[PDB]
Amino acid sequence: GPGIWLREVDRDKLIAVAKKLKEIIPDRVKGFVVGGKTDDVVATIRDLIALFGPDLEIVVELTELDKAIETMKKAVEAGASAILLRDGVRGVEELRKIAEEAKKLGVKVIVDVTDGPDVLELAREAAALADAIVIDTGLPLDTREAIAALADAAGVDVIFRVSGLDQVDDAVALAARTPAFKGFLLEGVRDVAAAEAVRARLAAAGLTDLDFLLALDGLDVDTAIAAALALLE
Repeated sequence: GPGIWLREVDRDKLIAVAKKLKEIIPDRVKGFVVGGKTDDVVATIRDLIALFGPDLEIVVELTELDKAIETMKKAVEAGASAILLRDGVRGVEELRKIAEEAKKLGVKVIVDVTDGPDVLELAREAAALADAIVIDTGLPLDTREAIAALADAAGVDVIFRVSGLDQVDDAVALAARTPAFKGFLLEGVRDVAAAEAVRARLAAAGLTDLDFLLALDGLDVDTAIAAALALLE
């Protein structure tokens, strides 16, 4: 079956969810995407590594390009294994240095590709630097096809960020055209009913077994667990 990644920026909420997942479905938990203050993220990373095994992957979100390397070094020292660079479309020339320092640490590089004047240049740079690219499905279709074709040719894993059910249909169709496609980042799930609709669409597309990420932004602890279990059944 598929494995679950969880994205949550609140430490108290993430740990409460993580403790429950460890008790119920520890072997299905693949990793966590964490963010926030360096002091909070580093404490979360240690807590998550204490809960789960040394095999737990932890992605630290970097939202400030000029502070990314310092936050990355401290997070990796806590046990993080990957970075997710957001806001790269503003200053594309800054990603090489960040990606170079990530590589020197043996850290995976994930680049979030969102809209902007330099979105194609960001996509090109991400293709030359990143292990994986997260493509916002809300992007215009021709732009998304461009980014996916660029990443595929570079051998970069492609992750589709989806929020609407129509975004799911878009990403599913494009996923079948993208060999580099690796999985979905599920945003907007607010109850088990929405989690069921996604699970059914993924089943109809034959994409169930791929690991996915569930963003917990729109969920409380009990609904996050119920939505996670609903997607994983």
